[PDB]
Amino acid sequence: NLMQTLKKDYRLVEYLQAMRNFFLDTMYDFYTSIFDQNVSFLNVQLQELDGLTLSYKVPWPVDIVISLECQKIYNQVFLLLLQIKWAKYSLDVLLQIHRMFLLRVKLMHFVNSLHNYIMTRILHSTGLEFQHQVEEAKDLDQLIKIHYRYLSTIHDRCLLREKVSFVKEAIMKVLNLALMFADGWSIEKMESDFKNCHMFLVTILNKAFPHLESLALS
Amino acid sequence: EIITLQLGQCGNQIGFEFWKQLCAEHGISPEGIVEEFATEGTDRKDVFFYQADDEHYIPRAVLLDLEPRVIHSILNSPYAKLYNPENIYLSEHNNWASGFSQGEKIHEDIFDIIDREADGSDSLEGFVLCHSIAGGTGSGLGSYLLERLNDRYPKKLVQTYSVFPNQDEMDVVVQPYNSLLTLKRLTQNADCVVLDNTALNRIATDSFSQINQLVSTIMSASTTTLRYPGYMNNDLIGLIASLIFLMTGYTPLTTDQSVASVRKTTVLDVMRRLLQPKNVMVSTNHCYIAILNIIQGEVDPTQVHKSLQRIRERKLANFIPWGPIQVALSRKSPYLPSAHRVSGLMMANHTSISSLFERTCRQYDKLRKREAFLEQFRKEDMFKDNFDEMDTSREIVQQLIDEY
Amino acid sequence: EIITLQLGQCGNQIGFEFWKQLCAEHGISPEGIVEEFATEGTDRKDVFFYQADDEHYIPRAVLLDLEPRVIHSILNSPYAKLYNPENIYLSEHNNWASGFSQGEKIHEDIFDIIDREADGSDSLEGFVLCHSIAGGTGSGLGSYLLERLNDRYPKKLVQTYSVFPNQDEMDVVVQPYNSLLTLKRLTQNADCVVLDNTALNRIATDSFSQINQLVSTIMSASTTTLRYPGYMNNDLIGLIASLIFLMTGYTPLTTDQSVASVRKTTVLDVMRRLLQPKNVMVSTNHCYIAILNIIQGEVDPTQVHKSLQRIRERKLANFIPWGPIQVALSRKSPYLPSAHRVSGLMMANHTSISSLFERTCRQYDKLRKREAFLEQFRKEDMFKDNFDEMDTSREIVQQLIDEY
Repeated sequence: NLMQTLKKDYRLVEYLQAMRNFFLDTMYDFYTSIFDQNVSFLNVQLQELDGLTLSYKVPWPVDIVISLECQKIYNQVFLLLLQIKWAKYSLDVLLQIHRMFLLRVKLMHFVNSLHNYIMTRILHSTGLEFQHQVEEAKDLDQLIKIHYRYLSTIHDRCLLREKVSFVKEAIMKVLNLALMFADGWSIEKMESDFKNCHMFLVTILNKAFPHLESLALS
Repeated sequence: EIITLQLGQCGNQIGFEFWKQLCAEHGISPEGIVEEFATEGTDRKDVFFYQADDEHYIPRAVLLDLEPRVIHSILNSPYAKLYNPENIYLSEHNNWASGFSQGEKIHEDIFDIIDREADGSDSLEGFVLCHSIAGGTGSGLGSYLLERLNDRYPKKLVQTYSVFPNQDEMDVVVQPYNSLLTLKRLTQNADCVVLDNTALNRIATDSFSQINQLVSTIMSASTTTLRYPGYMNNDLIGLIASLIFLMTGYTPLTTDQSVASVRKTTVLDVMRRLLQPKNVMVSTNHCYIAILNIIQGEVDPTQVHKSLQRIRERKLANFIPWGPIQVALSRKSPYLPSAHRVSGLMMANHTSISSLFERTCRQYDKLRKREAFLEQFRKEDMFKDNFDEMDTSREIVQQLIDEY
Repeated sequence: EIITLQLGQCGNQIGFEFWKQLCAEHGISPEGIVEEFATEGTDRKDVFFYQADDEHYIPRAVLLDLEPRVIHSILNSPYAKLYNPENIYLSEHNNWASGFSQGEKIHEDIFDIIDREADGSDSLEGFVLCHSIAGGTGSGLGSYLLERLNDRYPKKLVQTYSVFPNQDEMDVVVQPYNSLLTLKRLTQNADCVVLDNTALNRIATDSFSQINQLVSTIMSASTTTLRYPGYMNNDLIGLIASLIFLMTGYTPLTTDQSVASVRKTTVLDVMRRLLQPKNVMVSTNHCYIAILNIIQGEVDPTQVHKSLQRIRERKLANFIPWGPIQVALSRKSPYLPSAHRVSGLMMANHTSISSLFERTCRQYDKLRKREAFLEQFRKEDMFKDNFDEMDTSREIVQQLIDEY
C-alpha cells in the first residue's frame, strides 16, 4: 500500500528520475558557459579546479530515501564527470607544423575512449538495470537497499574510492596533459612524457576488478 | 544551431529533399504547422528550425542561384510556403570565373541575409554548404562565399556536402577548372563530405529525386545525434575533433519495395557492412585515417564491444603505422517506421581519396597544355590579365596530394 | 550451424525439396511463419535456419546457377518468399572449363555472400554441397568453390551430395571429363555422399520431383540427430570420425499409397534390410569399411544388441582383415505422422564403390585416345595451352583406386 501511494502523491520515484537526469541536452549549455569565478553568476546560468558543490531540495516523504550523505556521492561523480567533459570539449572546440595534429589524434582519442567507457558502459548499464528494479519496489526498506546498492557500486566501477594514488592518479596526471597542450596553440618533450605515462597507464592497469578490461584495449 | 548555404541547381534540390527528410523526421507539417500527435514532442528543433509567433517553424536555410527556374519550381511544391521568402534570393537576370565575379558583385545582399539569420541564434555552431563543384554556379559562388565567410566569421565551423563530377561518364566540359579551383578554396578555407555521382548512382542501381533522397538521408543520419541529444557526441565540434576529407556509407539503403526481406540485422553485421568499398558511396598500400559509426535503434554495448573485438582480430581494416575507431549510438525519431531493427551510418577519412584529385589534376593537366576553353575565362576580371590563380590552385592541390 | 551450397539445376532443385522437407519437419510455414501448434517447440532450429526480427525463419542457403530459368520458377512457388533474395545469385547472361572460368570471374560476389552468411553463426561446423558432377554448371562451379573454400576456411568441414551420371543409359556427352575433374577436386579438397540416377530410379521403380524427394529424405534423415539433440552423436564431426566415399540406404522408402501394408517393423528387420545391395541407392572379394545405422522411433537397446549379435553370427557382412559398426538412435519430429513404427537409415563406406571410377576412367580413357569434343575446352584459358590438368586428375583417380 505504501509503495502504491508513493508512485504519485508525494511521487518519490518521479523525483528520483529527475535527480540522475539534471546531471550525468540541458547540462551541455551550462558547462560551456563556464569554459570561457562568481558564486551568484552561476545561479542565473543554472536557472537559465575541483569545486562546484551541487545540492538539491527533497520533501520529507522522500527525505528518508535520498539522505544527506547521499547527496555527496551524487556530487562526487558529478565533479569527476565534468573534468572529462572539460578535456573532451577543450580538445574539440578548436580546429613539424602539422606534427601537432598527430599529437591530437594520439590524445583526442584517448580521452574520448575513456569518456565512452564511464558514461555508456557504466553510467548507462547500471542505470538501465536500476530502473527495471525500482519499478518492482515492494517495501519501505528494500527500496533503500536497491538504491544504496546503486551508488556504492557505481562509485566502485568508476574508480574513485580506493587505489587512487595507485591507479586513479595516473588518469589524473595525464589529464593535466589535456590542459597544458590546450593552452599552447617543448613539443618533442611532450611525446616523451605522453608515450611514457600512457605506457605507464597500461603497464599499471595490466594487473586486471575484472570489468577494467573493457577499456584496457586502449 | 546551424545554417545551410545551398547553391546551384544541385544545392537547391539537395536542400529541398534534405528539408523534406527533416520535416518528415520531426513531424513538421508541409505548411510549417505541427501535427497533433507531435505536440508534446521531446525532439530538439532549434538545431535546424526556428519557430514563429504563428507557431510555424522556419528552416535556417538560404536559397542562392544564378537562374530562377529551379527555385520557381520549388515554390510551386506543396512545401513552398514553408521556406522564408525574405531569405530566398534569385538573380534578376556555366563558368567559375563568372560565378566568382557575380559573387563579388552581390556581396551586400547575401551577407545581409546571412547576418540576419545569424543574429537569431544564441549558440550557432557552424555552417553547412551543399553544392556541386563542376557547374558554374555552385563552384564559383561557393568559392566566393567560403572566402568571404572564413574572413567574416573566424570562429564558426564550415561543413560542406560537395558533389563531384562523374568521370566514367565523360557533364561539364570545363569541369576540370571549376573542380580544381573549388578544391583550392576547400583546402584553404573549409573546416570539413565528398560526393560523386558515379559511385552514388552505382549503388543506387545495384531520377535526381532518388539520388538526392539518398544524399539527404546521409546528411540527416549524420546530424541525428546533434538533433537528438544523448550522452556523448552532443555537438558538431565533437564530431569533427574525432576525425580530423571524408567519405560516407549507409547500410539500410533499401527501396520502399525492398522491405520484404526483413533480415535479422545485428549491430555486428551492420558495422561490418559499413567497411566494404562497395558501400562507400564515393568511387601504395592506401589505408584509413579515421572511422566513425553512428548506430540507430536498440543497441547493447556488449554487442558493440564484441563486434569491435572480432573485427580487430579479423584485421579487415588497415591503419596508419604512425598513429593509434569510434562507435556512437543514437535514437531513432519516434515517428518514421522502424522497418530496420538496427541501422548504421559510417563516415571515414581514408588516404585512397587522394586518387580523386590525381584524376582531376590529370584531367586539368590534360587541358592546360593546349589552352582549351580559356576564351570565356579571359572575359572576367579575375582572369583578365593572367591565370596565376590556376597555377597556385594546381600547386596547392599537388601539395595536398603529397601530404596524403 | 551449417551452410548449403547448391549448384546447377540438379543442386537448385535438391535444395528446393530439401528445404521443403525441413520446413515440413520443423513446422515452418511456407512464408517463414511458425504455426500455432509449434509455438512451444523443443526442436533446435539454428542448425539449418536463423530467425528474423519479423519472427520468420530464413534458411542458411545460397542459390547459384549459370541460368535463370530454374530459380525463376522456384521464386514462383509458394515457398518463394521463404528464401533470402540477397543470398540468391543469378548469372546476368555445358562445360567444366567454362564453369571454372566463370568461377574465377565471379569470385568476389559469391564469397561476399558466403562471408555474410558465415558471420551470422557463432558455431558454424561445416559446409554442405549439393550438385551434379556431369553437367557443366555443377561440375566446374563446385570445383572452383571447393578449391577456394578449402583455401579460405581451413577449419570447416565440407560435405557434399554429389549426383553421378547414369551409365546404363548412355545424359552429358562430355560427362567423362567433368566427372573425372570433379572427382579430382573431391579427393583433393572434400572432407566427405555419392549419388547416381541409375540405381536411384531403379529403387524408385521397384519425375525429378519424386527422385529428389527421396534424396532430400536421405539428407534430412542423415542430419536428424544433429537437428534433434540427444545423448550421443551430437555433432557432424562425430558422424565423420565414426566412418572415415560413402553410399546410403533408407528402409521406409514407401509411397504415400503404400501405407496399406502396415508391416510389424522391428528394429532387427530394418537394420537387416539396410544391408542388402538392393537398398544401397547407388549402383576381388570387395568388403566394407564402415557402417552406421540411425534409427528413428521407439527403440529398445536390448533389441539393438540382439539384432547386432544375430547379424554378427549370421556373418551376412564382410569386413577388412586388417582392422577391427555403429547403431545410433534418434527421435522423430513430433509433427509428421509416424506411419512407420520404427525406421532406419544407413550410411556406409564399402570398397566396391571403386568400380564407379573404374567405369568413368574406362569411359575417359575411351575418349582421350581419340581427342573427342576437346574443341570447346581449348577455348577456355585453363585448357588454352595444354591439358596437363586432365592427366594429373586421371593419375590422381588411379592412385585412389589403387589405394582402395
